[PDB]
Amino acid sequence: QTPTGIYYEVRGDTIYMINVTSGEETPIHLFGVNWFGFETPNHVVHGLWKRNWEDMLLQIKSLGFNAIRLPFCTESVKPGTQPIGIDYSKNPDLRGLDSLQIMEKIIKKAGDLGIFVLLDYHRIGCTHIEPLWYTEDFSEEDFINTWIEVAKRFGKYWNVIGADLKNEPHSVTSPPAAYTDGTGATWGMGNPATDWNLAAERIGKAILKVAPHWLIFVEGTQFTNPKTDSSYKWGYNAWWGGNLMAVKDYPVNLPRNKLVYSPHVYGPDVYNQPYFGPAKGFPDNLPDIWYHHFGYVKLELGYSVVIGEFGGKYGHGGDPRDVIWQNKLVDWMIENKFCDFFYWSWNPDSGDTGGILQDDWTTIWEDKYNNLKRLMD
Ligand SMILES: OC[C@H]1O[C@@H](O[C@H]2[C@H](O)[C@@H](O)[C@H](O)O[C@@H]2CO)[C@H](O)[C@@H](O)[C@@H]1O
Repeated sequence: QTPTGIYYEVRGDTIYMINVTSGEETPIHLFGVNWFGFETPNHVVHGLWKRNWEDMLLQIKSLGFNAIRLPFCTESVKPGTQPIGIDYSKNPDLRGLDSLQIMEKIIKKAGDLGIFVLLDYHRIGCTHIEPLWYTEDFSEEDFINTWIEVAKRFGKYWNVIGADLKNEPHSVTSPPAAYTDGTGATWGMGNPATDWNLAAERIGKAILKVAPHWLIFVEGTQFTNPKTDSSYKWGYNAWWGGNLMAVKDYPVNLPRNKLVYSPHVYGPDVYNQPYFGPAKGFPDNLPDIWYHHFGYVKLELGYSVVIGEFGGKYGHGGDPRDVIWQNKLVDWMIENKFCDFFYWSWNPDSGDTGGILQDDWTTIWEDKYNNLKRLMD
């Protein structure tokens, strides 16, 4: 069932797109990039002070990408939020539009270009990623209502493939405190106050009620439960939204044909993880770590796994080990058929990662892009 005539579904570990009108059904791949800004105080994708928004989408497509993960915050999706940081001289058709109208315009145009869009509820506020899907201030029912409103609106755009429920569930304290102190996300504690896996079924079910044709992207947490995390030597060193070690024993209960697990994984430019030390076997020790944290969900369990974020400076003003790290990760994704992904980020203005575009928001980093395009064939 679909309001657009397009229906998305997971068969095995492959995402398929169905056109109910022509009857066409083909598998699709997501060669994506994250274009952020709608989750920041700007309330609009960044770079429009230097580029025309349409030109940005065209350039993204020209490089072989066919998908964009679009992060947003609660404020950006409500009527009337004023965006800041747009050169209207370059973006005349954006004059007088609120953030919601600009998002609509961008998504509609991305569709004309054949670019898929994944909506990502990145932050409740607009300044940072919260560890849980609710705060002292904002309840879970508010979170879900925000999603319901977003789904009823954007569900009408054919190229929107679904929802990445919550960006990077994580913890702010250490374990074992973290598993019960209630300040962070968990998985398999059988505790509804902090179990992201239990939360995902709830949020996801609400969204599917209004957008049945959508896919539901579920990220990992940081820590899961002490049994799971302790059963692996690097079980306490997974990235925020990067721990899917608990999926085996605690699958997320959403229809199999709608669920997509979406882990995040980073390099040394983001955090100097202990396993990045050469004396620890870096980078040849990585495949097994990636396998344990999330790879097995696809390779062993057969689920669709779409890396939601990964990136780094690739040696440009950053830790030189990051070049090796990205080269190794892409090697591994290609070998193991992790064909769907979203790179962080299209934007060059990411403090610890830089992006595909250089600081001038116009030219790209050739070596970084040449490594990544191996995934695009
Ligand atoms: O996940 C992105 C996030 O990582 C933060 O570092 C964490 C890391 O995720 C975790 O695996 C490690 O064990 O602890 C560190 C410190 O919290 C990093 O600080 C953020 O900048 C980054 O966005």
